[PDB]
Amino acid sequence: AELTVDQQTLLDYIMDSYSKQRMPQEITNKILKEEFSAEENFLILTEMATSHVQILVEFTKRLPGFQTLDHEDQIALLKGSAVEAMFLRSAEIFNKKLPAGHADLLEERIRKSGISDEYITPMFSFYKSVGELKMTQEEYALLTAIVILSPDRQYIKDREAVEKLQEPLLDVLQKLCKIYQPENPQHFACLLGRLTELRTFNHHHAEMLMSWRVNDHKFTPLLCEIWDV
Amino acid sequence: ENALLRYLLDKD
Ligand SMILES: CC[C@H]1[C@@H](O)[C@@H]2[C@H](CC[C@]3(C)[C@@H]([C@H](C)CCC(=O)O)CC[C@@H]23)[C@@]2(C)CC[C@@H](O)C[C@@H]12
Repeated sequence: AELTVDQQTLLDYIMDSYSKQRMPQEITNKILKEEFSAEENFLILTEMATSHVQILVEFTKRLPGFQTLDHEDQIALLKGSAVEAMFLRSAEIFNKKLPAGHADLLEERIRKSGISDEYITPMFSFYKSVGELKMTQEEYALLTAIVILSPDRQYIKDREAVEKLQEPLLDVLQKLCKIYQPENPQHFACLLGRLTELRTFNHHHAEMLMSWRVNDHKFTPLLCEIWDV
Repeated sequence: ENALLRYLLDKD
């Protein structure tokens, strides 16, 4: 079991930072109490997502080196990863360890919330696939951090600067792959695979949106801005 | 423009 001190430090730091903010209890239990309605579900789901985004900007604001980047690039990294990051969380939430609590009920709200079962089917297929990988909090944390820290996002001016910040996360996740699952591996390769996949999911997501209707309810200001519309 | 995002990045 390798893992240098520099690497363990990054991991401990990232892990710390990863579990700080957390979703507000109000919005959370809002899926237990309160009930159905495609429009009510649509509002809850959209309320959380707006939350998630907020938590996400804080997490990446304290990712090693982030504030050191050009200000425009930071925006681009955020706008560029908000959706994909959301996918990773969705994955984390859905598969692995069922605390016999609200999460299985969240799936229900998602089903019939004005979302085409022609979209939820493949999407949930994906989450179940990433599930097969039997990932840990740490793997989810690093993936989220490397997803956010992608030098190949459409508008960044200085990609090397972002690279310097992402490689360390990449080196760690990989070494972490040998450790937890050496039986194969390929696992690290496959993990990076899912990272390319959800990039195409971002595309479908953008399309499913303009057809997402529910009565006439609108998304929150932030979402309209980050999800584009 | 991303005015909201910007605002969340500078003082939250
Ligand atoms: C077909 C799949 C659904 C789930 O992935 C939903 C997202 C909205 C955001 C969530 C509700 C995430 C939530 C904000 C995580 C909160 C947390 O941090 O605990 C996890 C489940 C997510 C839908 C409706 C809307 C966006 C679409 O691309 C995917 C939908």
